[PDB]
Amino acid sequence: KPDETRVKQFLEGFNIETFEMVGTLSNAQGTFALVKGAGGVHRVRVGDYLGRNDGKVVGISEGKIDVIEIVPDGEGNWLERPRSLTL
Repeated sequence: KPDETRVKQFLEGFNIETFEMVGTLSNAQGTFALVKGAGGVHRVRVGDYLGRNDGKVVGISEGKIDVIEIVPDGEGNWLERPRSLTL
């Protein structure tokens, strides 16, 4: 199930397929995917969201960000769907 409590993030105002993985960044605050989209390059960590379908960032490897989106069944349940952004 989607989390209706949380506040959607900036990058959830945009279509996921418009985004590009342009690399990865690691520093004292952890590991971030570099996601080029919505007018600049964003530092995105696991658990952050991308796109309009509750796309949770679940994997960040050199050259691919794994996302799992959650969309309704129509049937009162929810289905998980992968999205990938590759470098």
